[PDB]
Amino acid sequence: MVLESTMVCVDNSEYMRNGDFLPTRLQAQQDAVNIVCHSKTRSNPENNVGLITLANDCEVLTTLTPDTGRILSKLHTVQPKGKITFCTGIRVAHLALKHRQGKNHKMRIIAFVGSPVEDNEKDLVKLAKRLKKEKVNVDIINFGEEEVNTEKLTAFVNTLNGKDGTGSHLVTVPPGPSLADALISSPILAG
Amino acid sequence: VPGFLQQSQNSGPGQPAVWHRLEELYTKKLWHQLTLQVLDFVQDPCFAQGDGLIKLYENFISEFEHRVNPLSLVEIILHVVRQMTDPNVALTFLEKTREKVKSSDEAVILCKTAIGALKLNIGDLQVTKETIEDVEEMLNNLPGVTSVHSRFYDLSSKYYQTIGNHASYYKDALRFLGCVDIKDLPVSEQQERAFTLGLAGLLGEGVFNFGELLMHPVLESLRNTDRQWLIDTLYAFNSGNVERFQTLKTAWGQQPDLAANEAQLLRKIQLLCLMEMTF
Amino acid sequence: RLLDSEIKIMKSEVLRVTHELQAMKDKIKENSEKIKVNKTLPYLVSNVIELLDVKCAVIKTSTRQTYFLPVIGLVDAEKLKP
Amino acid sequence: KLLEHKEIDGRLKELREQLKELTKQYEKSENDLKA
Amino acid sequence: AVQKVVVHPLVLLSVVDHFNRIGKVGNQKRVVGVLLGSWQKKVLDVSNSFAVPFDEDDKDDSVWFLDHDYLENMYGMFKKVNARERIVGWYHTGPKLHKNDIAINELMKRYCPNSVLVIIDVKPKDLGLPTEAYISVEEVHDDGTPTSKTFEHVTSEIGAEEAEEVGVEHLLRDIKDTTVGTLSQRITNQV
Amino acid sequence: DIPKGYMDLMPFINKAGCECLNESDEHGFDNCLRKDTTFLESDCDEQLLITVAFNQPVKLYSMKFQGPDNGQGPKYVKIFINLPRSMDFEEAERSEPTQALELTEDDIKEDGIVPLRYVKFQNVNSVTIFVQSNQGEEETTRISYFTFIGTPVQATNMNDFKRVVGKKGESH
Repeated sequence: MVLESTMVCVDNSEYMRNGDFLPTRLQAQQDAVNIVCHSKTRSNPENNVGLITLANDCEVLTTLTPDTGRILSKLHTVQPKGKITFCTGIRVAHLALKHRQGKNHKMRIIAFVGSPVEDNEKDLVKLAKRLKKEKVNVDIINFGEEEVNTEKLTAFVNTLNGKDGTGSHLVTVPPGPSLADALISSPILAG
Repeated sequence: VPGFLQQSQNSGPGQPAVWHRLEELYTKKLWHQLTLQVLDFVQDPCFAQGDGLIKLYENFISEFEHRVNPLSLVEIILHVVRQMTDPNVALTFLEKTREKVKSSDEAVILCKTAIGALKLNIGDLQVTKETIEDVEEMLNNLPGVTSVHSRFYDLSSKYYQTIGNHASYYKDALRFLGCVDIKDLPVSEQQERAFTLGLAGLLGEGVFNFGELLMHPVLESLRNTDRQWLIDTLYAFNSGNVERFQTLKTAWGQQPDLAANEAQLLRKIQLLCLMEMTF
Repeated sequence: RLLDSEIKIMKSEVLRVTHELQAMKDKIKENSEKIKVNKTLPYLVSNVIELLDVKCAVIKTSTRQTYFLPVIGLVDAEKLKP
Repeated sequence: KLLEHKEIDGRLKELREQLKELTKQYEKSENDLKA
Repeated sequence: AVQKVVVHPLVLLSVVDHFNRIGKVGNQKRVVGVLLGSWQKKVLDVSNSFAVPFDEDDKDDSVWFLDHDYLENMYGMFKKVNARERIVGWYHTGPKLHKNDIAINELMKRYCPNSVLVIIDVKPKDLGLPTEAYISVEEVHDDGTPTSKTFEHVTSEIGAEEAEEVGVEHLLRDIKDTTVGTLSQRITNQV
Repeated sequence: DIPKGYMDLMPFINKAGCECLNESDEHGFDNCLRKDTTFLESDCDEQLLITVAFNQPVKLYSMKFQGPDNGQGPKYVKIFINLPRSMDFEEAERSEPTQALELTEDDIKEDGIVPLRYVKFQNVNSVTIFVQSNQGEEETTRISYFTFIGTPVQATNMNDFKRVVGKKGESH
């Protein structure tokens, strides 16, 4: 509904060769990207989207664009290779989305955590403060190999949306054969 | 098919930690966690007897595997091929993987290096050029991972078993040592590599001693305790002092392949003396 | 069991290839129109001379001057002749 | 079930062949525009 | 490999203009742009360059924007005006390399198999050769040293096409010293 | 009020331009843009970075950073112009402003107009204000009202163009 630019951040770690979701996690995250980006597209054609990989070299596959076809096309040969480097991935996401043409568009980060993530406890909590001062709304989805919202990630997201902000969600997927339906139940349309 | 994770529950130290560990990963379809541990156990100090189960397990895992990393098969198959020890069935053992391993991951090179090693065992020269020259050109494209290069250069260093490979053996052994240098295996193997590299340098027709390996940590920190004569004559070469007594010392230290080549060795030392003396 | 292992694969890649084909067609059309705006008369009729490789043509103008072309142009080398 | 799979797979193969042809005329257009 | 790269006045003036443009408002240790050139034998001739939206983190040395789509469509339009010039190499003004730069070169390798990087230290106005050129190398080093993704120096020099030559000479005319300079210039050249 | 020969630069701002940072969700940029008691207050801390773009390039002559007398009014502001990209708080702390200004209590009142180095603002398209401190050192800074005074620079519509007279359609 809101006028926004969204950076989807899909995992391409070797851990993506897990298989808890429907037949292949590798294919499954593509349908997840499809359903999340379609929501941002149908809300308003001016709302725009880019994409990023968080694992290995955090390369910007797509710059912010209203052409969703570029995002769905670039999801090919995403080639799960490395491991989630979230520490730099989340910040490069915002650094990339802030180069947006239409500055009135809202901040929005959606990222796929499909691998175990290691980070400094003392600082990950204040990266939330960083993105707060940068006014960035961040929704993070966690996968089965994440042991259901590690305390660090829960604290980080809670302080990022603390004091009853937008309530940007940290959605853990129900482990096993389940898609990103937990987002489209309500959080993607409310939060 | 699912009954195999219980039939295989025996034949391992600590049945839970070795079979139920991967059973929990297999049951709830979480795949990459399984692939982590399947490779983990093949290095166990046992006779890798679980491979006997793997003879059927490969069928039960790969009917609808749909996730498996190609490295996370070839790395275990190159150990099962060593464990089985039958050169005839090794060729068909590698093939049923190599036929399906053609993905974007460059893993068929591991299979090629493995069959090269097996063929070098059974006939060091017959067609062993082909089983290495089919990798040399494809060693290009993606030279960044360098573990494939480690395996290939180890194989082509074992190619020193071919009679004439001495100087090229020195070059390729140095290249392999540059592929990986941290310990990763007993100091006995490292000192053996250093010793053979020293003989290769002292024996190669076009290589004499060369430097910066005398300062390479992988040999100097290892032979100050034993077999010092090799480093002593290497220092003599890198100093040019044409010397008899320590040359005889390294001669009795390793008689064949070093002592019967005195005429060659002398030609090196004197040559090097000129190099040192105009230096 | 059957027909379930390819529902997602068959239903998506064709759409992506079709979209790429459509955009590729539009870019072809744009290139063709850019060529079309650049083939306007006059054409200064002239005679052809022998071709060279380093495929490339030589022209004798009706104005009686010789030019060499690094590339022959919009026509193909096989059709033309001295 | 194999009939629908063959239909979609043959359509994909024909579409990719037509796409190679279309990329060929695209390359021809770029080559003659560069010319 | 590549034995030589020759650099024309236009690219160095363009990067000087880019540096003044960015440092005017957004003073930063470097600016990053893309060169255009052609290949003769195994020598490279570079005469065109455009600024691309770029950003580097101060110390994380892994976080960086280089705009994919901007680079692509800017190259397309520069090809529209002049189709001979294809993407070879990328330039930056920082007098020093960074641990972050090899990632920039790897991205540029997507657009050119042997992309070459050029450091143009605009601030220095000193002894000589304000351009440094570097290629990417990955080899076993043949001496037992560990291999690494490395930058390798390739010799560079300044050469001008005739139009750029008259253009540069006309501006240099007032401060221009004579080419012959019978005794004074020769003795000063020896000193 | 206003100076002689100048008019408010508000009609020339762009809604897409506004990207004030660190603002409280309850009290936003539109509030300090209004001549009302509605104000902007910062959200995380006293630091507040507010950027504004213009439809056409404009010469800035003076600025009115009016704020409440509760000690939350802006005290030290860095002024940057024509930013290429979005601007980071760390950069604002480290970058040299087009003009570093220290507001006094008289400047922040409703009649307080702050002069600017008009020589430096002649082709301004996007301004950035980096409110670094407040008088009372309060946790959050409040901007009662703020606009820019100056004059348009007489730009043109690039893509307008159009043929006016001549051969109508084709020529050399």
